[PDB]
Amino acid sequence: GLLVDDAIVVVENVERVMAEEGLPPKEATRKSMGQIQGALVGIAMVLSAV
Amino acid sequence: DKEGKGLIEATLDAVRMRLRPILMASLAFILGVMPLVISTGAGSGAQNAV
Amino acid sequence: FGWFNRMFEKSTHHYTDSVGGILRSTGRYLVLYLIIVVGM
Repeated sequence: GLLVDDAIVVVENVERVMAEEGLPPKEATRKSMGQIQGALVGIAMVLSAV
Repeated sequence: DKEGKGLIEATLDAVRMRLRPILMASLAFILGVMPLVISTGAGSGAQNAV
Repeated sequence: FGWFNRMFEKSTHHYTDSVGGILRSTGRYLVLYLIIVVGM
């Protein structure tokens, strides 16, 4: 599970900025990982931290 | 911090657009573990424990 | 169609404004959480 679920967030966040913001291309993806920057790296450390 | 404020009224807009992930990633996890809980009572009882 | 309609109404009020409801009070969950912590 876990690993799929982290792949889910990045897949969905593009599918959510396409619906909300109204932008269709790579530039729509781009800024998603702007909020999911430490939500990938920092959470990995605490995932490992248990 | 990096966006435009909100003590109570920003927690909402946070919890207003991502319950899709936190439900479907949580739902695919439930069903992905469903073959472990039962479905098999011959292979291993360790699948039940996990 | 509207299969998506079935949880968009659950997102608003039945969730988002319901979330407003619990922190509109807060205090009631100071000991209810402690009932879960000591309960577990």
